[PDB]
Amino acid sequence: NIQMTQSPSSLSASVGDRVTITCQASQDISNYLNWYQQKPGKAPKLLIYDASNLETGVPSRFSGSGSGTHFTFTISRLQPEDIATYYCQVYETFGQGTKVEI
Amino acid sequence: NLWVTVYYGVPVWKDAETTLFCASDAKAYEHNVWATHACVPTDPNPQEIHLENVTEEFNMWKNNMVEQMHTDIISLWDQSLKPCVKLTPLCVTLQCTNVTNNITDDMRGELKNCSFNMTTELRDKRQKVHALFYKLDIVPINESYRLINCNTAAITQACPKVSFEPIPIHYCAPAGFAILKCKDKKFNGTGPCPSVSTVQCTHGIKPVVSTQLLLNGSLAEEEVMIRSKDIRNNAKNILVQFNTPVQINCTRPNNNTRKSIRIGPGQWFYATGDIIGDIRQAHCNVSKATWNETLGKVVKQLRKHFGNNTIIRFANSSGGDLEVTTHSFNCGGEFFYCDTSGLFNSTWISNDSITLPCRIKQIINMWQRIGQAMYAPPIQGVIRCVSNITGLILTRDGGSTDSTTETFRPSGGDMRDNWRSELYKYKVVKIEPLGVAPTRCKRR
Amino acid sequence: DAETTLFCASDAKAYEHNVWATHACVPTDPNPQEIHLENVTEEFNMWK
Amino acid sequence: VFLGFLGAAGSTMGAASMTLTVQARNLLSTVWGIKQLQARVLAVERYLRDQQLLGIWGCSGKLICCTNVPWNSSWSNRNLSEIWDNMTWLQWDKEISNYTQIIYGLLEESQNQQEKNEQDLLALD
Amino acid sequence: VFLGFLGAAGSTMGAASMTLTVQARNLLSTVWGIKQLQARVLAVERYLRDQQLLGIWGCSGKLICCTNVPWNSSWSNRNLSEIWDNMTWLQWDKEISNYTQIIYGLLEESQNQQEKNEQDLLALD
Amino acid sequence: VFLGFLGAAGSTMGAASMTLTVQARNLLSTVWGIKQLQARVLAVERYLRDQQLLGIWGCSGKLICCTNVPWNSSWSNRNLSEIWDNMTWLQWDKEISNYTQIIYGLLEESQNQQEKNEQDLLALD
Amino acid sequence: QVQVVQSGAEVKKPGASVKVSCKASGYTFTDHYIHWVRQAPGQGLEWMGWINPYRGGTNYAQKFQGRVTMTRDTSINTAYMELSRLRFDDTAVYYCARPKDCSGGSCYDFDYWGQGTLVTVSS
Amino acid sequence: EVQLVETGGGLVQPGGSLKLSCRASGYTFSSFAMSWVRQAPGKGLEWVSLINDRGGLTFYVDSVKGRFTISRDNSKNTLSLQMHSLRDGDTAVYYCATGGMSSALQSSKYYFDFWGQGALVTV
Ligand SMILES: *[C@@H]1O[C@H](CO)[C@@H](O[C@@H]2O[C@H](CO)[C@@H](O[C@@H]3O[C@H](CO[C@H]4O[C@H](CO)[C@@H](O)[C@H](O)[C@@H]4O)[C@@H](O)[C@H](O[C@H]4O[C@H](CO)[C@@H](O)[C@H](O[C@H]5O[C@H](CO)[C@@H](O)[C@H](O)[C@@H]5O)[C@@H]4O)[C@@H]3O)[C@H](O)[C@H]2NC(C)=O)[C@H](O)[C@H]1NC(C)=O
Ligand SMILES: *[C@@H]1O[C@H](CO)[C@@H](O[C@@H]2O[C@H](CO)[C@@H](O[C@@H]3O[C@H](CO)[C@@H](O)[C@H](O)[C@@H]3O)[C@H](O)[C@H]2NC(C)=O)[C@H](O)[C@H]1NC(C)=O
Ligand SMILES: *[C@@H]1O[C@H](CO)[C@@H](O[C@@H]2O[C@H](CO)[C@@H](O[C@@H]3O[C@H](CO)[C@@H](O)[C@H](O)[C@@H]3O)[C@H](O)[C@H]2NC(C)=O)[C@H](O)[C@H]1NC(C)=O
Ligand SMILES: *[C@@H]1O[C@H](CO)[C@@H](O[C@@H]2O[C@H](CO)[C@@H](O[C@@H]3O[C@H](CO)[C@@H](O)[C@H](O)[C@@H]3O)[C@H](O)[C@H]2NC(C)=O)[C@H](O)[C@H]1NC(C)=O
Ligand SMILES: *[C@@H]1O[C@H](CO)[C@@H](O[C@@H]2O[C@H](CO)[C@@H](O[C@@H]3O[C@H](CO)[C@@H](O)[C@H](O)[C@@H]3O)[C@H](O)[C@H]2NC(C)=O)[C@H](O)[C@H]1NC(C)=O
Ligand SMILES: *[C@@H]1O[C@H](CO)[C@@H](O[C@@H]2O[C@H](CO)[C@@H](O[C@@H]3O[C@H](CO)[C@@H](O)[C@H](O)[C@@H]3O)[C@H](O)[C@H]2NC(C)=O)[C@H](O)[C@H]1NC(C)=O
Ligand SMILES: *[C@@H]1O[C@H](CO)[C@@H](O[C@@H]2O[C@H](CO)[C@@H](O)[C@H](O)[C@H]2NC(C)=O)[C@H](O)[C@H]1NC(C)=O
Ligand SMILES: *[C@@H]1O[C@H](CO)[C@@H](O[C@@H]2O[C@H](CO)[C@@H](O)[C@H](O)[C@H]2NC(C)=O)[C@H](O)[C@H]1NC(C)=O
Ligand SMILES: *[C@@H]1O[C@H](CO)[C@@H](O[C@@H]2O[C@H](CO)[C@@H](O)[C@H](O)[C@H]2NC(C)=O)[C@H](O)[C@H]1NC(C)=O
Ligand SMILES: *[C@@H]1O[C@H](CO)[C@@H](O[C@@H]2O[C@H](CO)[C@@H](O)[C@H](O)[C@H]2NC(C)=O)[C@H](O)[C@H]1NC(C)=O
Ligand SMILES: *[C@@H]1O[C@H](CO)[C@@H](O[C@@H]2O[C@H](CO)[C@@H](O)[C@H](O)[C@H]2NC(C)=O)[C@H](O)[C@H]1NC(C)=O
Ligand SMILES: *[C@@H]1O[C@H](CO)[C@@H](O[C@@H]2O[C@H](CO)[C@@H](O)[C@H](O)[C@H]2NC(C)=O)[C@H](O)[C@H]1NC(C)=O
Ligand SMILES: *[C@@H]1O[C@H](CO)[C@@H](O)[C@H](O)[C@H]1NC(C)=O
Ligand SMILES: *[C@@H]1O[C@H](CO)[C@@H](O)[C@H](O)[C@H]1NC(C)=O
Ligand SMILES: *[C@@H]1O[C@H](CO)[C@@H](O)[C@H](O)[C@H]1NC(C)=O
Ligand SMILES: *[C@@H]1O[C@H](CO)[C@@H](O)[C@H](O)[C@H]1NC(C)=O
Ligand SMILES: *[C@@H]1O[C@H](CO)[C@@H](O)[C@H](O)[C@H]1NC(C)=O
Ligand SMILES: *[C@@H]1O[C@H](CO)[C@@H](O)[C@H](O)[C@H]1NC(C)=O
Ligand SMILES: *[C@@H]1O[C@H](CO)[C@@H](O)[C@H](O)[C@H]1NC(C)=O
Ligand SMILES: *[C@@H]1O[C@H](CO)[C@@H](O)[C@H](O)[C@H]1NC(C)=O
Ligand SMILES: *[C@@H]1O[C@H](CO)[C@@H](O)[C@H](O)[C@H]1NC(C)=O
Repeated sequence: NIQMTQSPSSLSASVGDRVTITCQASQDISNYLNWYQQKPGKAPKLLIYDASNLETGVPSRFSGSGSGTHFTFTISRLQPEDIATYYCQVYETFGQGTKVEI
Repeated sequence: NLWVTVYYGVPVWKDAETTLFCASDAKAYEHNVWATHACVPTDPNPQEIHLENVTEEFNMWKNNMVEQMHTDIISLWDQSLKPCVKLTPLCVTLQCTNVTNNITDDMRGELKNCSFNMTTELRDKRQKVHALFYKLDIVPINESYRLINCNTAAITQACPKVSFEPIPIHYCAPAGFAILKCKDKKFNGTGPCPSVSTVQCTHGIKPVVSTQLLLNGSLAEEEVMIRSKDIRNNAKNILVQFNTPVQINCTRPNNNTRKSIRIGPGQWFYATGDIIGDIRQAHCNVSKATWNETLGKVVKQLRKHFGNNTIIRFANSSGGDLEVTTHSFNCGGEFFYCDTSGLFNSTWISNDSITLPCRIKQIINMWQRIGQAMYAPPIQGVIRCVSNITGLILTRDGGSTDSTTETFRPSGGDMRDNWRSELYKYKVVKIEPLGVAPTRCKRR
Repeated sequence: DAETTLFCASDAKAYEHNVWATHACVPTDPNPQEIHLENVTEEFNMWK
Repeated sequence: VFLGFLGAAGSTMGAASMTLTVQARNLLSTVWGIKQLQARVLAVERYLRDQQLLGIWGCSGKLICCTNVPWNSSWSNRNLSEIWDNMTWLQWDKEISNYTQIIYGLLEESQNQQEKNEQDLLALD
Repeated sequence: VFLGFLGAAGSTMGAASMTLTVQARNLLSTVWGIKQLQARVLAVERYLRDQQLLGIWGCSGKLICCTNVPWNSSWSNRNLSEIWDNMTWLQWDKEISNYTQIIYGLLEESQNQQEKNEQDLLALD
Repeated sequence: VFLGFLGAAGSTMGAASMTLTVQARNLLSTVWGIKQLQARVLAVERYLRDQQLLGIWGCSGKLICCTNVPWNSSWSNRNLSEIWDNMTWLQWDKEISNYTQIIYGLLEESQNQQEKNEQDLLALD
Repeated sequence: QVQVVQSGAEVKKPGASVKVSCKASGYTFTDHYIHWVRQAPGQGLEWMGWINPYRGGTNYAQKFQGRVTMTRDTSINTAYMELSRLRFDDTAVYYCARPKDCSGGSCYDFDYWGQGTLVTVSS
Repeated sequence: EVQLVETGGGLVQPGGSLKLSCRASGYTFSSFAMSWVRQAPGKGLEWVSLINDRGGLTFYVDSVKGRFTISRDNSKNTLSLQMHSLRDGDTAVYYCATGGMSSALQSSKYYFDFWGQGALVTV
């Protein structure tokens, strides 16, 4: 179906800097890409839906922007509550996932 | 130099939602599930004005006319069922045996001869009656039977005089509103339509309740039309509109009786009772060649979206209720559920008749309401039926491990897509007659 | 002074089952506007 | 009645201004009985709101009404030819909808109100 | 209010034309509640249709309105005395109902529309 | 829309006469559905009754309309300063409500009716 | 306040059959789909299927066709998922995701994922 | 390309009558206001009359107000000037010209853009 490539596969960054994760689809998917956060031992939690809108209750430091084939997830500040694996998703397909690290 | 000038009657509109009244010719009868309490007489002169130099954005997937039709049809079903016999004294133990009459091997176990005690016109007297019930209407009380809805819902007999035959209904806008029709013949129901007209009412739309197949609908003018809210999303149904229809021949061969049982002071229960002659399975025939050329056209149009070299597979429904796992419909007054496993069973590589067995049911929850069911009375005689398959509702299989092949299965259940196939070309707009523009004229 | 039928506005948030705001009343007003009528003395009667 | 309704919707604004009466005549005509009655009542009060707007300006009983509000080039800087011979009313509405309320406010702020008061005073001399 | 309502129905048209306000004031005021509401709404929209017809001509807010449509002797060849001093309005309506739509069409075709456009243009010079 | 509604209710009549449009814009917008519909229909026909009263005088589409009815000192013998600079419209209504019907009758008896007939006749010469 | 409760963790055997469930309260059960996604131990998410709670329409991933069967009960607002012919790789945390309102949006953006259910296949 | 040809100029006795005509080509006749301007032989130009684009509004100089009548036919692309009770002061070459005014939906055209040849009237 629609293949996805999510990069970087593993990222290590110190507090304060920005984290930019990129998902590349296999074709035009309009804006129907979602970004989820999964802490270890917990279910994924949706942060970005439709690639730009922010789920209610999410801090504003999480943001997403993209279209067509290319999408980007931006976390402006790596606050200590945020260490988790981040996944992109189009339809049934889930990204390979990236784990931030301190 | 220039001054504000006010114009009234300006031809400007906006997108809006409103309540649309229904026009209908309503000839005949001297007893219609719809045009008796809600709609009004038709228009002798259906006037359509072509709006030249007008390109208008349409969206069949955010059309409020579809939602209005859904609510209207549900409410009209409820209103038609309100003044009829409540069948609450029929939730009793039923002693059932198999039918001793000559029964074909396919129909063995489908029908049960059930004896039970019933109320009479006098409340202090009881009657021993017997009736024929389909096996799909009858649940064993333990591992003595009972109707299927007795645990969950109360049951109301449908009035036999009221007929379930769809009649066309035209959806008309009130004053200050207009209905824009997209006249483009290649339109997939979303985006700009260059050829637009305005109409007083929609075309005659038969409220046909069916699953997996659009019966007695409109036909595409040029080619088979594939429409989907998101063709890449497998969770979204694919509406297929044919350019040439496929005739479907349905029948229940059983010569059936209608026994009247006086259950109350003026209330009657209409049971099946007996069958004159042999007993055979109800079924629907379609032409094998016609179905073949229609499926070839559907594959040709699906490959536009899913690639030219991909293999298009037609498989039967994955699961669900009997309404969605089968072509469920109603013509002749009885409710058919036909196994379409023979319709959808093919693999199309990029390079006689079919008989569908049908099971009848008398206890129906049409719109899955809570605490409400309907008993469909039996029809006297042999019911036959001829319809035009004019489209399909499909669902693509997700999570495909093989990227070369795509699998499409029948779908349905949500009838908002049944009339999205009819209301795709219409759009309600709201006239803004007041405009302001610069002119050289100045008030004294 | 006159008598009329007054419609009821209500925010009606929550639920996805209210004894009142489900058949009779309607949604609220984002901006509740109150205008003070200066130099106005008006006779009131809560008992009528 | 319905003939020609919105037929000049794609015409130029100058050409569509000669057909205002076809679009002005068409603005005035169980639970479903209540639905139809609600639709009819809504149409009536909408028409009356538009007529009230026309009447609080000097435009009562008129489909074309010249005013004393000057045109501001902050609303549109096109010359009459681009407006009345090259554009349609739908495009003009899309272009001018952001200022429509300012224009309406100016129409009822000073011109009709001060005009009326000045005609009150000119009927004294 | 109701006093004198249709009292001049049998009067001459000339004499009944002095009582137009008694017949103009009288055009504006469970399942049976819906019936009464339907009656009231129908009366309202009928009155508004008549006022719209008056307004698309030059006859807004007027019970007697002179126009620029000439009288055609194909509609009636009687002289003013037979009409306004010998006939009643009911007889006149019976005589002229076959042409009423032609007269209405002429009233809104050219006279008010071309007048309005010409007043649009006379407000330039 | 609702801003300033009745804000000049305690102002002088002269000062409250500059705010007539805020109080004129605010006169036009299951069993409880029938209740709301009855309220809306009543408001509509009331507004239309007031507009009909204005129109059978010469005051159609006007919030201030000068007439040809002389003022009688049997209705009020105050000088303009006491009325338009010392009194409010509520006090004036309380003072003049006993004669209001006489004034309305005079407004539609002779002035608008004889005016209209005289304009019918002046359009002959 | 939407709550998505799920059945407890289970231990099965090769060739057995597991029947997970998913109580979902706080919303109209028949308006939103119910998707089933399994996460293997220390691996990425994998989508099993969805069921439409309205009339029980199901879509399965190709590798699970014949083995998985999604069902529902609308009276108690719970979606079931039965996996038969269990194998060792089927050891995973099975989640029932509830997408947002399916009428006017995609049926794939998941607000409420509910708790997981650890199925362990071992001999 | 614009051409305006006048026909009907000639000799007429005092107190007589005369109909001048002007045929137009090369442009949209119905989109232009027309005018008649006369020049006596030894004297300068004098504006006589004006008619709008639709032919509904007619204006005249006060010297010929009750005597002259300007008209037009847009179907035939003709502009007529009827003259009655001709006096000795009307001896002139009459030019039909395009302009004089414009509609409210057009820029101001208070000028005579395209002139005609001329038609000599002698009383
Ligand atoms: C798609 O669209 C198709 C075309 O519309 C539909 O097919 C149509 O289906 C309807 C409903 O079944 C058919 O209507 C029936 O037709 C018969 C009468 O029509 C003709 O039949 C005879 C020859 O066939 C002819 O001699 C007749 O004179 C007549 O011309 C009947 O089967 C039936 O009539 C019954 O209609 C009443 C309402 O159903 C019923 O009350 C009457 O019987 C009852 O009452 C009488 C009197 O009280 C009693 O004597 C009876 O015992 C009984 O109690 C009456 O008999 C009905 O009209 C229609 O013909 C058919 N059209 C075509 C072209 O095939 C499809 O159904 C649509 N598909 C879907 C899925 O909706
Ligand atoms: C369902 O079972 C009922 C019995 O519960 C069947 O009806 C009954 O059938 C018997 C045997 O045919 C009938 O007896 C016969 O009656 C005729 C006269 O009608 C008589 O001539 C014979 O000698 C014999 O007695 C009986 O009357 C009848 N009814 C009852 C109440 O017992 C019914 O036919 C079964 N239906 C099917 C579809 O199998
Ligand atoms: C749908 O298609 C099937 C299959 O063609 C049709 O069944 C056929 O129906 C005909 C006409 O009734 C049968 O012929 C008759 O059969 C019996 C037994 O011999 C007898 O009454 C007559 O002598 C006559 O031959 C035919 O046997 C039967 N064939 C099969 C295989 O069942 C069916 O009628 C079609 N249904 C429609 C159009 O509704
Ligand atoms: C849709 O838009 C087109 C332009 O894209 C409009 O076409 C124009 O139509 C008018 C009226 O028919 C034409 O005027 C005629 O033209 C010729 C000279 O070209 C002349 O013989 C006639 O006197 C007359 O004026 C005009 O030429 C034409 N213009 C084009 C094609 O550029 C059309 O009217 C629009 N239709 C609608 C809104 O219904
Ligand atoms: C019903 O029709 C009759 C005619 O058939 C109308 O009778 C006319 O009534 C007027 C008004 O009362 C009379 O005018 C008066 O007449 C005399 C001179 O005859 C004079 O003293 C007065 O100055 C006044 O003008 C008129 O004569 C009379 N004409 C007849 C009988 O030929 C009557 O008005 C109609 N009634 C209605 C419509 O209510
Ligand atoms: C309520 O009634 C009081 C009187 O009892 C009104 O007070 C008047 O308000 C006006 C407007 O603010 C004042 O005019 C101003 O006055 C001074 C000169 O005194 C000058 O600086 C300004 O040019 C301006 O005209 C006026 O003096 C004042 N009069 C009094 C207190 O006697 C008040 O407006 C009423 N408020 C309402 C109806 O909202
Ligand atoms: C209908 O009611 C009769 C009684 O009127 C039931 O007959 C009884 O059945 C029970 C249970 O087998 C016996 O213990 C009684 O002796 C029977 N009484 C008589 C008078 O025969 C009969 O079972 C009921 N039939 C149904 C539900 O089909
Ligand atoms: C379905 O029924 C229609 C009629 O409703 C059948 O059409 C007839 O078919 C026969 C046999 O070929 C022809 O002789 C007739 O001329 C056809 N028309 C009519 C009006 O009878 C049709 O054959 C049926 N189709 C099947 C069984 O596939
Ligand atoms: C269905 O069964 C009924 C049972 O009566 C049949 O009706 C009879 O038909 C014959 C002709 O075959 C008539 O002579 C009788 O008068 C009818 N009797 C009735 C109505 O009581 C009916 O024909 C059967 N229909 C089929 C097989 O199509
Ligand atoms: C769809 O078709 C399949 C076969 O391709 C059906 O599955 C068979 O169902 C029958 C009847 O229950 C069983 O005896 C077979 O063992 C099943 N085969 C397989 C391979 O599973 C299935 O029932 C059909 N579905 C519908 C809704 O008609
Ligand atoms: C679905 O398609 C298969 C393959 O075409 C059908 O089964 C074959 O039917 C032929 C007779 O036409 C038999 O001789 C073969 O043995 C069957 N092949 C297989 C693989 O089963 C099957 O019956 C179809 N199912 C339907 C029409 O419901
Ligand atoms: C089945 O489809 C055919 C083909 O569309 C229908 O026949 C057409 O009916 C329309 C009705 O307006 C006519 O204009 C066409 O000329 C007909 N076409 C042909 C080829 O005859 C037929 O009515 C449909 N049958 C049902 C039962 O809906
Ligand atoms: C009655 O039918 C059932 C199936 O419904 C079957 O199991 C049973 O054997 C049948 N009994 C007979 C024919 O005696
Ligand atoms: C429908 O057609 C429009 C153009 O009219 C196109 O942009 C859009 O992608 C089409 N939809 C699909 C599902 O192909
Ligand atoms: C189905 O249609 C295809 C179209 O390519 C054709 O090759 C095939 O033979 C058809 N099958 C039957 C059974 O008619
Ligand atoms: C036009 O609008 C601007 C603001 O956009 C305003 O400042 C200016 O005064 C206006 N001009 C006139 C002449 O009203
Ligand atoms: C009107 O202003 C809004 C402010 O958000 C802006 O989005 C929009 O583009 C503007 N429209 C025009 C036609 O200038
Ligand atoms: C009067 O009517 C006739 C047709 O009855 C029509 O031919 C004629 O032109 C009309 N006269 C005028 C002056 O409009
Ligand atoms: C009006 O015309 C109709 C045409 O049928 C005719 O019957 C009728 O007599 C005419 N009426 C008059 C008053 O001429
Ligand atoms: C004023 O009213 C009195 C009765 O109060 C009346 O007699 C008198 O004629 C009226 N004056 C005028 C000028 O109308
Ligand atoms: C109006 O007349 C009535 C007659 O009963 C009287 O009671 C009332 O005081 C009068 N009001 C005024 C303001 O003169």
